[PDB]
Amino acid sequence: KLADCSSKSPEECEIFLVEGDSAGGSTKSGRDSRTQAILPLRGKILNVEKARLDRILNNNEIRQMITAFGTGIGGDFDLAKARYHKIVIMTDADVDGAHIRTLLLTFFYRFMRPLIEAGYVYIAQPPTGYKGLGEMNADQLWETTMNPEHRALLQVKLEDAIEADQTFEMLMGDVVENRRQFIEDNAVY
Amino acid sequence: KLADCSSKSPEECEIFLVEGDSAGGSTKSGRDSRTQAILPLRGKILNVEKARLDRILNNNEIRQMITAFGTGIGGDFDLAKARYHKIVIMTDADVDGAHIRTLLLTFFYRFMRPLIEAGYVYIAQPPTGYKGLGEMNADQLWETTMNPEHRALLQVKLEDAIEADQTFEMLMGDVVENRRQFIEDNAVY
Amino acid sequence: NERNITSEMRESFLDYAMSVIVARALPDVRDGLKPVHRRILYGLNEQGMTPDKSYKKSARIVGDVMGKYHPHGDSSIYEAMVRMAQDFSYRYPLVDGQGNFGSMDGDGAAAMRYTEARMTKITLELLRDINKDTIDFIDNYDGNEREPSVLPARFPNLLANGASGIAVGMATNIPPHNLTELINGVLSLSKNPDISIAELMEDIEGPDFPTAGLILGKSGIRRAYETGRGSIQMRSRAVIEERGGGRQRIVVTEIPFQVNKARMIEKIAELVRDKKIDGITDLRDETSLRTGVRVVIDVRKDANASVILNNLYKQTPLQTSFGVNMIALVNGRPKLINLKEALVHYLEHQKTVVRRRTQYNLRKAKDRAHILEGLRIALDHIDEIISTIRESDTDKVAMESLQQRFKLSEKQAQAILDMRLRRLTGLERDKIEAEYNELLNYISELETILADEEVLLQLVRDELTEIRDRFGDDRRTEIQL
Amino acid sequence: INERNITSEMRESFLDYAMSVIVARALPDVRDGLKPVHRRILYGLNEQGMTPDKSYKKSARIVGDVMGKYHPHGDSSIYEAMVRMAQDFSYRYPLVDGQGNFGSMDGDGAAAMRYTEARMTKITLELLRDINKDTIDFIDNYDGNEREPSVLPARFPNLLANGASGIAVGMATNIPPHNLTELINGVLSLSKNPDISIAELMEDIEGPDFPTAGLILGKSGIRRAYETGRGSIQMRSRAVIEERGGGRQRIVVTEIPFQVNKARMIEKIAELVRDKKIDGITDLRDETSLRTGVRVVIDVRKDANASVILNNLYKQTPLQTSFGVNMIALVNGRPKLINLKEALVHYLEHQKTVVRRRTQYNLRKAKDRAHILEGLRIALDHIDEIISTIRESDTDKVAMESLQQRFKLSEKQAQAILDMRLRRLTGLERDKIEAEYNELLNYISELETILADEEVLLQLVRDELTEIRDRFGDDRRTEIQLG
DNA sequence: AGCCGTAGGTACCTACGGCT
DNA sequence: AGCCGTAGGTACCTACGGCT
Ligand SMILES: NC[C@H](Oc1noc2ccc(-c3ccccc3Cl)cc12)c1ccccc1
Ligand SMILES: [Cl-]
Ligand SMILES: [Mn+2]
Ligand SMILES: [Mn+2]
Repeated sequence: KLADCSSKSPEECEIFLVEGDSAGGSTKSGRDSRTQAILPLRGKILNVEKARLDRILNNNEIRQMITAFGTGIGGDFDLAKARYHKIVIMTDADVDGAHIRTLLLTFFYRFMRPLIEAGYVYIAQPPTGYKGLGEMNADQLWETTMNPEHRALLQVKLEDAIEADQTFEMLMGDVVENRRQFIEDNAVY
Repeated sequence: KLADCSSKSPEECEIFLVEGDSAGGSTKSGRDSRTQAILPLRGKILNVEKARLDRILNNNEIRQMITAFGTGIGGDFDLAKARYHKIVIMTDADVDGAHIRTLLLTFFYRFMRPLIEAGYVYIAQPPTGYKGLGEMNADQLWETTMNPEHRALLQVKLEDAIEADQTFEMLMGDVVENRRQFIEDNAVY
Repeated sequence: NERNITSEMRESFLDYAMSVIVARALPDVRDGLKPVHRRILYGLNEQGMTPDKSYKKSARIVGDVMGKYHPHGDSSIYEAMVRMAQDFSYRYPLVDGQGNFGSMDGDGAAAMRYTEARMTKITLELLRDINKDTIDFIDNYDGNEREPSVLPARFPNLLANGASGIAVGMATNIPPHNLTELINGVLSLSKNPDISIAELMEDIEGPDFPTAGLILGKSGIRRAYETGRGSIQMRSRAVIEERGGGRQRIVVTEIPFQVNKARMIEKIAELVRDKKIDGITDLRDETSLRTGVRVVIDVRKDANASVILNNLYKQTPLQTSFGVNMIALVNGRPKLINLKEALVHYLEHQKTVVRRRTQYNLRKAKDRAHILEGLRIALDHIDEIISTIRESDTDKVAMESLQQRFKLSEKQAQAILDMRLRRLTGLERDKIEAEYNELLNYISELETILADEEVLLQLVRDELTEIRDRFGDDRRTEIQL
Repeated sequence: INERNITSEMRESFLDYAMSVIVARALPDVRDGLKPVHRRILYGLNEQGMTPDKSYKKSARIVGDVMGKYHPHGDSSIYEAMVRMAQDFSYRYPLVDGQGNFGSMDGDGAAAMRYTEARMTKITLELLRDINKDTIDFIDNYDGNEREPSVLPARFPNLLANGASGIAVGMATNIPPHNLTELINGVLSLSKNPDISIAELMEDIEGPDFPTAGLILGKSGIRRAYETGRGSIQMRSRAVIEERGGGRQRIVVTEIPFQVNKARMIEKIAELVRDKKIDGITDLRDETSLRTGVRVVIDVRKDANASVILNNLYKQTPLQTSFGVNMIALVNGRPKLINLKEALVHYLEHQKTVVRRRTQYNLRKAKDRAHILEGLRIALDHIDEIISTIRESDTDKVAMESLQQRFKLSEKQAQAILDMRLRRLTGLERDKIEAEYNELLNYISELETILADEEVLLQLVRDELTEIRDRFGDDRRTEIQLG
């Protein structure tokens, strides 16, 4: 359920992970099919900080990303096998798109950390407001979010890796109390 | 998908084939679960007058009815193994419910003819004012259609079997021209 | 640009978590509702889907809600609406359904295309006076509509229907209660701000499940009402009875709240099959619309049926606990609240609602009196009025002349210019005068209410008592000592 | 009465279903080109004021409204029908204006109905124009709670313009779309000559005009279909052969046949290559983009003959495909194979009826209004006496009677006077009444001229059609090659 | 063949917390 | 374990006729 690009040159290729089958369709029309691949996700994906390894590797969503990236995972990870030099996370600009984005970053961080370190991981920036990806036209998704000439990407930088581990464990881990304390402290209701 | 009854006495047991998953749920609440079994059908079912035996026997709906009836099919039919002595056809009172009813009777005629001859096959009569089965209350379905005290079932009688063959072949068979000629002739009606 | 991964995780997670807490999973202490429920009922109101009017197609109701107020999947909306129609889920059902709305067997509802819905009578009480400036409106998600921030909630719906919601970093689990008991509790609190939990429990004995059953003991109830947390032991109503030939059976006629009946039977069947329970010869669901819930367990002759039953309580949902965790939005912030807190916030809400209703009614009456004083002037001097209008070339000139010549306001002048000729008949003249006279008395009554805090509070009591008398019913769950 | 003969049941049940699918599901009406579901969608958009000037509405609201008031079938039936009306590769003249992913040529579906938004296109206003002036007969909806149009006014020939396809029971329909300028020219020609032949009409209407452009091979299939209503028409992709350097070549396809799924056509070529059933292809790429349009590239092996490869592709792949014309539509509440001239004749008959009824309604409405103004003028001329009569009366009923006896007013005139607001007594209003009355008498006469002369009415139809042609008619896209 | 287009369709992924 | 209730969800049987 990947729509791959024409070029075989990982250096100029980008893969967009788009929330929702509906936004998926739009992004395939809009894209440059030469250099831009599309991988749509149903919705919420596995939280790997909370699942067992057996379950992680059996998960359809996860398997599809691993295959698409082509780098392998964990020990067997090889940066030089990467099929795209840009992995772009593209979610709705809303609170659920936010969540999906944390789920995805958790996955990259715990299973493909070097991809972040290498600067291959990006976040797209669709127009902000009430409208999600599924409601946008193909040409407008291109103009605002996918076109190299006008789009604004954020590159995902890893800085302090001790700080990142503690952060991933606090927000996504199984200890509810540390999560609840973070929310209360930073809440701005 | 079968919701069977309690009694194992096929002589006092009835199975209702109900159009639609939605109507199916309703009839399970409403029924008498001692003597009344319910088997829901998704929608339009296979036209066996047009399909070959491989496809017929691979069809989930058909398999479920065959298993439920317990009589086996065609040559191997045994009336004595009937699990219900009333098979009741229960569709919406609309043109699609009509069609489903024709599809069902075609199936019984071609594969379970003796079940008709034995007078086990009936047609329920839900309230004819524009509403489908999916919009009725459970008590309503009970009162009008399933309760032996008030319900009017029609027993389906086979009379002239030559005339029945020609009818099944003309309306449900592969030759369109004979079907079209029937519609033209009777359209005034 | 560049984004630090710690910062993004922190910001993105907190965006999500905050949203789920204040705008998805937790009910508001004032009306007992989560966003989705509020939007459904408001929608039913805005479509005039009242009990007197006939039902509307669910898909219309849901499509309307999703478009105007709730930008989420329609299954979210439809399923929430379904639960509000089920008398085994809602102690006081908020939606009146037409069609298969599901059963205790966990049969889903019929598809949205088939089903129809309106308000129940009690739901009118949640909505009553929503259009008299009782509650604050806010902008919808897209800026194209207005939606209520809270409902007037003329009965205590949080505790009456209860709530359950999984959020982030917290969940909520509030059992339903009996409405007569609740309203007596609110009345007692209104007469005594310093009432204790123990005193309140003279009115409110404990939860009252839609599905009846038994609660064992007062001590989990006590802890939950005092602290907002507590475990409550629920049992089915079961009896042992003879079936003749000297054999016995257990008959269950009530099962614990939120237990799937079909599933509980399968669990029993599996215990029997896997030989983990001794003495059962037969298991049948004889439940019907006509006779109600009836599950029969035949016991082997000479086996001790009481021992079998005690086993079933140990090994099956036939006995089940309800873990109380009363977390609601208070002021937009999440909070673990005890019983007295829940009731205090509800009574505060009622005072605010009734006060604002009284003030709105007062302003609206005075505006209307002011218009009628102009019509009366016009009728008293009708010839002059007509002369002034005929002498004027334009509406603007007529307006100005009516204002200068009869000392009328702009609003009064407009109203006179708007009056139709048929208003000059005798019966119409008398109507204007009679409406004015009634309105002056009405205004006076309203002013009395806003002048005395005690009178206003009494008005709240009186209205609650009216609701208690119309909608209050018998306890169903038995609390055994 | 509790026994049913199986033959009778089958015959009755089947014929109920068959007749319903023919008249009430699968076949378009020859008058407006629509099937029940499409008619309900458009009428719904009208009845919800979802016009082009107004902003888009959520699809789910549009669909829920339709399924509830007019169309008692699943929502997916409704939404899918509405989606196709918005797609410029399905509709030669799109009826719906979509906001969101409304699908592609690859058979990518639309976004779910919760994601999408819709209103009328401008041309759709032409289908609905005059619906509220007693032009068409209304009927009871399915449940008796509503009224729905039995046919739309259809101020342009929408059956032939957007075409139709339907599988019914006992037959099907397959009508290709056409160019609007051509159609209207043909209706004009027919209106001037009832005895025009198919050959002459084809001087205007050269052949189908697909939204997706492409080529049609030869006039012979077209001719047979327009003469008899049945015919096979060979549609071919627009392909060229071009150099790609190092003296190698490629085939470039930029237009494909109507209703061919692009993605699936590519798959078929890929399969032919893989299974070695075609010689000389080295590469196959879809270079289609929103920027450059459809572009499929087929690389040819050096020194292979590219024209031979292309001829093979037309023979062995949907790159060439036929459209089997079978023009069955609605003629008086029945499915009827019709030729080109018949389709146009029923359309022009509908237009004449629409414009006649519109003129008659306007005339009734003008006379009723004149009648009210005649009373208002009387009232203003005697205003003191009018007011005094009203003041002396106890009740509405009494006032009505007094006004009617004293000033020779009708019931309606008296009502109108009692309804008059005081601001209508200012000084310019007497003259306003007189202004409106004078134009209305003039208007009445113009309308009566139209109802008096078949020829004047018919010219009015021509004039309106020509205006539509000038506003909406566009260039031919499909090239008919004399091949 | 299998696809065209309106009809009678439907299963089952995940997050989240607290109970068993 | 796996349920509970709001969220981001999903893929696919059937009739019907024509292709010639
Ligand atoms: N025109 C000749 C013939 O007409 C019919 N064929 O099948 C039909 C089925 C029904 C009716 C009808 C009659 C009365 C009321 C409602 C109905 Cl729908 C007419 C015809 C035909 C041949 C070929 C193609 C199309 C049509
Ligand atoms: Cl005992
Ligand atoms: Mn979203
Ligand atoms: Mn139906």
